[PDB]
This record gives sequence, C-alpha cells and structure tokens, in this order.
Amino acid sequence: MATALYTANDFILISLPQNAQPVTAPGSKTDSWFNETLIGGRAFVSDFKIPEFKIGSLDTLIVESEELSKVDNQIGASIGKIIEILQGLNETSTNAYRTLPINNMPVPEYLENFQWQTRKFKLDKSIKDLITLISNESSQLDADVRATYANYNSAKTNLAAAERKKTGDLSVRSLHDIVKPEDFVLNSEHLTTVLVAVPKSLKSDFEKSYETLSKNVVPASASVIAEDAEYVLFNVHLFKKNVQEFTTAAREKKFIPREFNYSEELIDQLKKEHDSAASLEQSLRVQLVRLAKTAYVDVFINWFHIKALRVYVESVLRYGLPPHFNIKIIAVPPKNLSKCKSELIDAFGFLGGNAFMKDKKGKINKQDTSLHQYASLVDTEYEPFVMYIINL
Amino acid sequence: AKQKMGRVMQTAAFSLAEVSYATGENIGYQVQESVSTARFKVRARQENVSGVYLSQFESYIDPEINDFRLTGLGRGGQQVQRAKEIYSRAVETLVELASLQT
Amino acid sequence: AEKRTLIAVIADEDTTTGLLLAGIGQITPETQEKNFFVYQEGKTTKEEITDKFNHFTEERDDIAILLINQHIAENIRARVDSFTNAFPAILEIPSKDHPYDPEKDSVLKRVRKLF
Amino acid sequence: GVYFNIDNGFIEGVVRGYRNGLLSNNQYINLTQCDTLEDLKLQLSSTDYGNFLSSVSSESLTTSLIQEYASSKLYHEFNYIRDQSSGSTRKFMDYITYGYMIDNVALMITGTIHDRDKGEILQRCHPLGWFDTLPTLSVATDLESLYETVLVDTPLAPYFKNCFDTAEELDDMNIEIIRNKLYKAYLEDFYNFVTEEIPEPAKECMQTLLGFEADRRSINIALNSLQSSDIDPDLKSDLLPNIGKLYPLATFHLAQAQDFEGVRAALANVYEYRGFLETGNLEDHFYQLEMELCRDAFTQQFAISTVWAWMKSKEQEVRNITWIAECIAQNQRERINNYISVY
Repeated sequence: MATALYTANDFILISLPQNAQPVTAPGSKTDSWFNETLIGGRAFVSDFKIPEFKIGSLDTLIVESEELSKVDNQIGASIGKIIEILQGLNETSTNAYRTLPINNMPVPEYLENFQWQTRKFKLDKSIKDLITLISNESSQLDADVRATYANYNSAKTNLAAAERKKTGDLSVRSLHDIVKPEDFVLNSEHLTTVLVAVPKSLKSDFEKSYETLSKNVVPASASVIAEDAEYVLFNVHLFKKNVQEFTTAAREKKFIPREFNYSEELIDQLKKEHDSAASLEQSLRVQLVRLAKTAYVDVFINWFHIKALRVYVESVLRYGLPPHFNIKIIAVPPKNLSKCKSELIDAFGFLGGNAFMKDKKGKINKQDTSLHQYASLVDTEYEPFVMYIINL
Repeated sequence: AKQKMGRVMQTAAFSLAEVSYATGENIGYQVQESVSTARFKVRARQENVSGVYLSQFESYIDPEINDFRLTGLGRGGQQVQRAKEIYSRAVETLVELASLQT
Repeated sequence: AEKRTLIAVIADEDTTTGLLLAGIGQITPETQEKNFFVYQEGKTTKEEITDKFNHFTEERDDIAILLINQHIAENIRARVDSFTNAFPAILEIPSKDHPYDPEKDSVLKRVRKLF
Repeated sequence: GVYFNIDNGFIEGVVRGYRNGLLSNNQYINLTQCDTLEDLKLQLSSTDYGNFLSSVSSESLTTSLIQEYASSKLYHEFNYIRDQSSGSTRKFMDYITYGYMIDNVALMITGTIHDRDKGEILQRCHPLGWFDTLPTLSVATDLESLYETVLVDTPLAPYFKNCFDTAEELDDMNIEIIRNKLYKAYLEDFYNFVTEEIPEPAKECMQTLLGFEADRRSINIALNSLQSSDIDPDLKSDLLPNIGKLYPLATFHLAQAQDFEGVRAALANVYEYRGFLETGNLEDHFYQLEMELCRDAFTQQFAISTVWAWMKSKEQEVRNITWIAECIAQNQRERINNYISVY
C-alpha cells in the first residue's frame, strides 16, 4: 500500500505467551526485540492488552470463534461499501475518505489508546451478546447508507429526464417555462394548439404546406417558438375537429407531431417535476455524506473490536496456560509488511510447532479442492503462531 | 399433501431452471406467447363426504396443444422438449392433490 | 357447478413457465387477459400481486383453482386471509427454494377455528 | 504446417494452453464429491477457473450464476483469441459467431411478439453473437421490415435468400422456420468457406466438425417436426442443411418422415448415427459424439480447427459444471455422473 494510507500505517496484531522468546536473535527480551530488531528499529510498537471475558464452556468457545470470523468479514464488507459510496459521491481527499483518521485522530494513535473502547460494550458482560451487538450495529448502519444512496441514484434519474422536457431534443420536449395566450390555447371552446416538430431540412416545406394539411387552420400562426439542432418546434392553432386529421397528415409527410395542451395542471406539473427532483437529490446529498462519515467511524471501531477479541479468543483456545498474554500491535511503515511478517514467523513460530513454521513472506492463500485450504473457515496450513494482519 | 406438492413443483422447477441456463437463452417468454389454451382443464363433480356434498375436481387432458412451436434450438432444443415431458407429469400430481384442498 | 375449468397462477417466473409447459393457463378469448401472473424477485410491485389476486378470486368466477406460492402469498397476506370462500379455491403450495412452512398458509388459519 | 505459425503461431499455443485447462475425469469426480455450491466454488478455484466467482461471496451464489460467469470467461478468452487474429483467421472467428448471431436474432424477435421488455430479453442473449443493431430488432413485427431496416447491414444478410415473407407478420411457428433456414444457409456458407480458404489439415477435420453440426441440426429439425409442426416435405426440405454426411440419401427420408419410425429407419442406414435413436438420452449421444469429434481435432497440430474444438469442448465443460452444480444444489444425485468427459 501507498495510496490507501496517507497518515495511517499498516498493522500486525499478534499475541504470544509472556514466555515467548525470539530465535531470530536469541537472548533478547520479547519487548526489546520488537523495538530494536524488527525491521531496522523503524517499528512502532504499541500495547493492545485487553482484559478477560467470561467464558461459559469449552463447547461454547468453539462457537465463539465461528461468530468472530464471519462477522469480521461482514464488517470489512460494510466498510468496503461505505468507502465505495463516498468515492461515488465524489468525496476524495488527500488525507481522508481513503484513509480517514479515526475521529480525526491518526490511526496508529487510535489503536494505541484502543484498550477496549466502551460505547455500550462492557468488560464484565458475557462474550456472546457483545459479538452480536457489534455486528447488529454495523449492519443497521450499512442498510442506512445503502438505502439513502438508492434513493439518491433514483432522484438523479428524475432530474435528468425532466431537464430534457424543459429544453432538449423534440421527442420529449414541449415548452412550459413560457406560456402565452397566442402561442398556446386549449381553454377556448373552438380552438386548440398542436405543436409539430419538423426536421430542419423539412422546415421550409412545413411553412408552405401546413395550411393545406387540414381544414380551418388559423392563418399565419406557423412560427418557430423553439429550436435545437435536429428538429424545430412550431405552433399552429386550428379548429378542434381538424386536430386528428392534422396530426395524421403530418406524420405521413415525415413531420412529427409533439403533444402539448394548454392545460394549466400539466404546465404547472412540468416545472414542478424538475424543481422537486433537484430539491430531493440535494436533501439526500447532504444527509448521505454526513451519514457515511458517522457510519464510517463507528464501523471502524467495531472492526477493531472484533479483531482484538478474535486474537484474545484464539490465543486462549490454542495456548492455554499462562492466563495472561503478551499482546502487541506493531505498525509497519509502508511496503515493508512482508519482510516484517517473515522476521516474526521465524522468531515466534517454533512455539506452534517444529514443522508447522515454514518461511513465508507475503500472505499465502490457498483455496484449491480440500487438499489445499487456508481460511479460518477450513485450513490445512496457516500461521503457527496467532496472527492477524490489519490493513486499511 | 402440501409437502408432496412443494416437492413435485420444486424438483420440476429446478429441472426447468437447468434447461434454461444450459441451452443458452430464456425460454419462459416464448412459452407465454405461444399459449392461448389450457391443455389440462378440470371437470367439477360433487362427492358426498359425510351429510354434505363437497366439491371435487378431476383433471382431463384435452389435446388442444402438444408441446409448443418454439423448439428448434438445434442441440439445446432437446433439453427444452424433455423439460415439458417432466413438467406435464409433475402438474398432474399437484392437480389431483389440489382437489382435497377444496 | 361446472362453469369453472381454469387454473390461475400466481407464481415466480421459472415456476409459471413450468406450469405453462404442462398447460393450465391461457390468454382468455372472452376478455383478452392471462390466467397467469408472472412475478420476479425484487423487480415487480407489491401492488401488482394484490390486483391479480383480487382479479382471479372475485372478478373471475371461471377459475377453479388459484395456485399461489407461499412466499408471494405472504406479500399480499391481508388479501389472501381476507378471501375465505371455496369458490374459487385458494391453495398455497410451497414456493421455490423453500419447503412447507405453516406460517404463510391462509387455509390452515381458517381450520384452527373449530374442529 | 510450414506456413501456419506466421499469423497463427501465438494464437494456437495459447489455445493449446487453454486446452490444458479442460477438466479431466478425476477433476470431475472431485467436483461430484462436493456438498455445497461453496465447496464446488472452492474446488473449481484449484483448476484454471481460479477465483472467477470471487465477487459473489457465498450468499448470492446460485447454480445459474456459475453458468453465467464460467461461460463469461469462455467468451472473454474467445475475444482475446479473436483480437489477435488477422486475415483468414479473423474471418474464421467471425464465421463462428454468426451462428450465435442467428440464435440472438431468433431470440430477440420472439421477445417482441410476446411483448416482453427489451432490457430483459437481451440479458438472455448470447454475448458472442452481438452485432450493433441487435437491440433494434424490437422495432417491427414482420420479416420484411426487420430485414430491410436492420438486417441488411448485418453479416446475416446473405442468409435471407429463401425466407419467403408472404406478408404474414410473425407467430411463433415461422420464427423457428426463419431460424432453421438462416442456420441452413449459414452452414452452407461456412462449409464453403472452410473448403475454399482454410488450409488442408484444418480443412478435413473442420468439414467433419461442421457436417456433424449439420447432421445434428437435420435430425433435430426432422424430429421436432413431429410434435409441434404440420408441414409439407417440400417445405421441410428447405430447412435441412446440405453439406453433411447425412444429406443426399438420408435427409430425403427425413423430409418425408411423418412418424418416429420414418426417422429411425432413415437413420438406421447411416453408419455412425444408428443406435442413437434406440436407447438413452439422444442429446447426450450428440454431445458425446461432438466431444469425440473435438478430441481428435486437437491431435492434429497445425490446424485452426483447434479453436472450434476448444470452444465447443469448453462449452461442454461449462455445461458439465452447470449440471453438477444443479445436482449438488437441488440435492438430487441419482444422475450426477451424467457429465461427458473425453479429456
């Protein structure tokens, strides 16, 4: 990464026993090793020890790990949607909406005081319900931002459609920003007005022929009330019986009649349709940027909750004694993630198993048949020591 | 009888779904256009169960139409012809069972 | 009596195609209207299912049996519950990708009261 | 094989590489052992399909979305091979897509008789048979105003030579006639193109792969005309192609075939199609013979018929994966091994 950070850093969360030691360069204290040795001393190490959770049974523990995994992808998904909606809106910064400091406070710094945040999550509560609350929160937020955008996209279609009705191509446009009683009528008893959109090539032919096209046409009414670059818009006033014959003669000639009425309700409704679509989109727009932003921070804190809890839960389940773990979150300066992960795998992996530590630099991922599998769903190779990698 | 009908429809319904994706086009549009008679119709009859007479239906198959005039999709067309054969039999199970519901 | 010989469909697209292969619906010759309503998930209206249900149950009396998918029947639940006659019969059969669920079934609600 | 690799050197070796991604019998048995569509996705991810359903994520994954994306990557691989083609090869690639253009024409003008919406009758259309005026077949009903307005600038325009428009607009009965007749004229033209300009090793093994298409289409027309057709043989003989192994003696007896035995006794005299109409699924017999004719078209090296033999084998692979994923999603496993694997 190099554009998906602008004031963040990338993180590895690991948990080890307080008895763990490095075999990269023996004799060293784990705490000293992280600072001095890990990628040339550039490593910024912060505390991330979270206290105990109640645990009911051995069976239930297993079921907890299942929930932590799925929800965590689901929340990751939910951040993916929110960020996609901000870009969509055309909110891009050089330091936000593609990095976004948690609550306008740098990301490594937020994690350094993330020692189990409380927003309605309590360290004396039962573990299961808390997992559910965090996942519920995010889901509801996710539905909200999605639902509001749907209405935004729909609202934009009404404005666009309506802009052609007020001025554009003649096949959906009839005038209604202006209305005069000598260019439009339909509130007579004998008279109506029909608008004929005639192609610009055919234009001189329209002025010569229109009188003759039907009976009882108002003399000298054909003039260009509107014009574009494809068709010209005409007004002709005529007797109401002739309106059907007139339209009909005209379509044969290859002039194309454009339906308009001097009905007040239609005129008032066309103007209103444009204005209302715009008003609606504007209201949605402010609400949506704000909501995404608020949603973002919340979805971020919840994500970090899951990961912190998922490393604690995993650590107790694989290691057992001692009760307390030495947990650190190491900020890797950008594009040195791989080399960092390798120096850790080699240092701590021995505890997991003598054959289970292989050299790997970069996340190995397998998904081919049941002979190669890598995931917390199913696996047949993984990290020998407990490690989750967090990238924004 | 609700489960029996559910299943008979579902197994047939899936085969119909499979036939549509495998050939390479959506048939259901063409089928709707071709149909303007109902092959499988019913005859109403009263059966005395207890004191009171209940309404019953006995299906009869009338030869208005045999298949539909749309198959000719070369190799993929045999999948659609066979799909009808399996469904004509499924629908009939539903109809006889449906009588009891009434 | 014998004056009703038509089967109307309210079903999802793929299910209605199947039923129609067997041949049970049609485009009537006395009214020019189907005896089927083609429905799609998340792409057709809640109001249209309502109109179709009424049309076949009360404004049509030549429908013998109206088949209806439970899932679709659920959308328009008020209207399914509220038609209580046996002419035409209203029969909820399990929808597609769902087995028998008793909680969507209009007729079973009627049976509960008295035995 | 001395002048092949000038314009077709890179084209064959990638298609020969695409051939090695055809699933073998063990890679099909490993797919029939799956329990979930997610397990089938993860089993396909170890093959050369790897991470083609990655933007789905286990919730919206149906057995039709697999058939959509597995065929979509077939179509994108065909477009990549076609973009690097030039000269007679590019014309050979266009002549393959003409037969899908005919099916999309016959699927587009049935979605307007039934008044189904134009945006949903085009997502069912085939992506390789795309021409620029394909959505504009929803403008008229009769054949003459769809030819003379739309289908003149298409490359399907020489194929409207026998479609007699008697000013009856369109029912569903004559659109199938127009479809079969366009495919008849197309099989004639593409057989004459293969005989004329395609070189000799890719000529004899492509005339057989194309005469098989003609024979299968002849048997399907002469057998679907029993149930949903009442036509004269003099009008039925304009629908049967005359390029195949089956034409000069047996399509005559398929033209006056009024019964099922009129088809069966006509196909008993031809040597490699006898026994197809006796036992088993006939469509499986044609697909099995198609794959046995496409298998021994890869065994001849310097041939442009390897493109046809690759894409028909890859379409059969997508059909087998679709049949397996239909079996393991509807929980029916009585005929899960009904796939066809010659590779």
